[PDB]
Amino acid sequence: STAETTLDSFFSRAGLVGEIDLPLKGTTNPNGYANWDIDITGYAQMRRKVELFTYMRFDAEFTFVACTPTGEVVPQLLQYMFVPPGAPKPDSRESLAWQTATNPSVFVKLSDPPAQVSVPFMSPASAYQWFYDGNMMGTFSVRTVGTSKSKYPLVVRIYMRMKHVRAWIPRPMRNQNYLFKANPNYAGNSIKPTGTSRTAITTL
Amino acid sequence: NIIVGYGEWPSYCRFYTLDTKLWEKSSKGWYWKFPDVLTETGVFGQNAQFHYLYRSGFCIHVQCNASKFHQGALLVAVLPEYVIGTGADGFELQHPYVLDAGIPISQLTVCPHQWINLRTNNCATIIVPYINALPFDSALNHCNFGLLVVPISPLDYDQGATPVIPITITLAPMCSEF
Amino acid sequence: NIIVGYGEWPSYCRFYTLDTKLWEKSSKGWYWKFPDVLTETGVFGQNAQFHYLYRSGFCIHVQCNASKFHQGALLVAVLPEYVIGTGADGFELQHPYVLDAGIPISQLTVCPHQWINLRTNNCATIIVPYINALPFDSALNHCNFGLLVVPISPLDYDQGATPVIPITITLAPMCSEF
Amino acid sequence: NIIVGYGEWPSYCRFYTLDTKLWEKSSKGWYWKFPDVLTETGVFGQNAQFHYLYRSGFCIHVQCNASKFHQGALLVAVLPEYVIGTGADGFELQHPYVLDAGIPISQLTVCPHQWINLRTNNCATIIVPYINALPFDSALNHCNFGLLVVPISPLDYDQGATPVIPITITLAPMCSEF
Amino acid sequence: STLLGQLCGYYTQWSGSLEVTFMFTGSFMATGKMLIAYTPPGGPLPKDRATAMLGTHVIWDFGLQSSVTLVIPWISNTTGLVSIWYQTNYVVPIGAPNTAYIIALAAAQKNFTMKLCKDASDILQT
Repeated sequence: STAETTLDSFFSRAGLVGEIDLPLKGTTNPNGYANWDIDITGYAQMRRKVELFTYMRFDAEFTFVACTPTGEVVPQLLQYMFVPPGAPKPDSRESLAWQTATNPSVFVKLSDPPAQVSVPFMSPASAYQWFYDGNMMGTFSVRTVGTSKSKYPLVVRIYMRMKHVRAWIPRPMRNQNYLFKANPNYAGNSIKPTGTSRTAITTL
Repeated sequence: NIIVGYGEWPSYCRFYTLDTKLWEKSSKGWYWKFPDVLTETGVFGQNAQFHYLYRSGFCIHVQCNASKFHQGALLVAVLPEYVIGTGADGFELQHPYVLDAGIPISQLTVCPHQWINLRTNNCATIIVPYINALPFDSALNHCNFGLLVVPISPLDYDQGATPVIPITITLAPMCSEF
Repeated sequence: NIIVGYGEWPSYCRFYTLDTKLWEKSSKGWYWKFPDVLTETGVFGQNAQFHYLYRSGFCIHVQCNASKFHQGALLVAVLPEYVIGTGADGFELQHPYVLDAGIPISQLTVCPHQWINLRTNNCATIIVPYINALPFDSALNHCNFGLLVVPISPLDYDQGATPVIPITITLAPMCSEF
Repeated sequence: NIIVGYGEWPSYCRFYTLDTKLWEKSSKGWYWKFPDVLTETGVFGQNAQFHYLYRSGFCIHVQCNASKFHQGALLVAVLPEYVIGTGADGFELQHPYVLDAGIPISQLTVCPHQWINLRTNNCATIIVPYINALPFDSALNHCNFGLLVVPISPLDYDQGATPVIPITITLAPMCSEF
Repeated sequence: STLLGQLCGYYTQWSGSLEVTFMFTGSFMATGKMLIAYTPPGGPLPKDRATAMLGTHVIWDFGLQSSVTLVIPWISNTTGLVSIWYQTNYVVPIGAPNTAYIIALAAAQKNFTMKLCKDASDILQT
């Protein structure tokens, strides 16, 4: 009963944000680690939905699914360390940031159910704002446990769900194509109508 | 009539008449930024740049006087955190259809707004409370909101009448804190 | 509105409509003398010259009808014992600046007076009591006061409109004695 | 102690610390003029030259710190309408005997005054009400009074001690009106 | 030209408050706005309309009102200044005159006084 249009229902599903490749050989990540800055716009449809308002406040829930490029399941161990905002990030496999006790880690196996954690509201202000006339959530670092390189190629996929959603000050929805990230810039030489057109005003 | 933005009056935690804009037959629209528009004016302007933390509400009156043989319509609206995509005299809209920011003008009536129809009325009053994610901010580095005046219906008249219509904006700070 | 001269109503010890004056773009002003203006008119006129002692008050209405596209202003005043320095149709002022008597027009507002602004009103009423140093006088040898109608602001209009504005004076004797 | 000039407290109809004067073995005396001394300083200074009528009282503290092996005496006095005969740093007396105006210094104790004896005390406080023949005057063209600090007994010490003694003046406006 | 000036030309000292009234004698279809400002003694004339706005002023609307009044505070015995600026332009329809006139009326308040009579006149008897 009008409970599908609430904001909690509007933002209620886990969507794929981000993907990490750890190839056996190549140039994508020569080592066995990667850094992924947390963002909600990894999901393609998220930006236009969130930018309907000016201020937002929510928690997050992350799930990690790992497998071989073909989809196989292999006996491997991973780390999944979380770097809070304002803290240094790893630079190599031998970096000392991988064992700093203030960065929580989740040791898990591939032959296991996907890992799941929760992240609270991490802003100094009272809400995130997508427009500032004048939003760091953290970082996830993924590696393979060991002093030697792994024997398999791996892919990690991250899914995020938002909980306890609140919003303020609605705005008009986006009309033109985006050009940059965190920028309302638009192609000024090609402006398109909001919808379709017809031949005359007197004809259906 | 008088509308109160989001149904909230300014609270705690004189009149300033700017120059006159001349509405023409080919005008596109103008906008002003707050509190940038009142930073070089008077005691408010001195306090804005001679302090560190600022917090204030506002009351905006827009008027225009025209004859009974003129026609046209204007939309007046207030948009918090109005970032522009591609002083006290304001700027001019280059692409009024996309509000110069990639958003449609047809949905601008979702904000605190008023209509000026030359055949019906000539005044519009909007009261804006303080909107921010923090109790205090900087008056010289952050613009809280912007004010828009866009002619939805073009100005028209007959030859021999006055070809420019004056639009005057007068505003008064409310519950200001420094 | 209606003003009463010196705050006194006429006391003891019909309507007469004169001809119409045509206000023009170059008019200077006119004046009438009392009770000379009503000495050849009707029963009052017969009694004025068929008696010896006369005493009366007056009530004067001045009106003018013009369109909404005309402009101008008139000053109507009453001056007792109005002696002129260098009938029912009045005379024309030769030097309206000095009131034809050596006194400034700018201080004429010290007498019982009214203003006619074409954009505001079109009527003026003045009530004059009896003023003299004796209880009775002669109606054919002494003029008690005079009435002045001077355009302070010139009449203006556009080509194609009516170039003359009618000014009609109607007066009624009050508390007359013979 | 604290003395009140003429036994009157300032009435209706912060601290300012000036620079330090160095008392020497050959010093003659200094004087300051009011409210000239506080016309280029702070909010009081802005109000003095940004208004037309001014009226205020004052409270003056004079201090000096010296060792127990120094000696000397100063006379501090306030003289209304101190006209001189033949800023915030004051002037120096050329002929302290005649007070630079033809009047003896020995009779200066007829004004609100205090004594500073280095062997007895080091402070002097004077409270001055508003003195004028008119309720209000001009702050930029009329000097109400002057303050004098004259060493009646010369400063003396032994070789090896500090040869200059600091005299600091701090004043606070009271019951100021603009 | 006012009776107050002529009457105070017979004395030596005076003090009190004044008032000035402005009357608009344009057509019924004309509109516009004016700014009337007052500057206290000792100040200079404002350089522009914006400077005059930061002070004692009033905004006069032709359409709303035909007359406005301006109370001048205490005067005595430099003097205050009164200036009139254009706020908007003169708006008028087709068929109405392009020019109008303003009439100013001045008087004194109830706290005005005069003292020390003089005679002081230059009109010759014959």
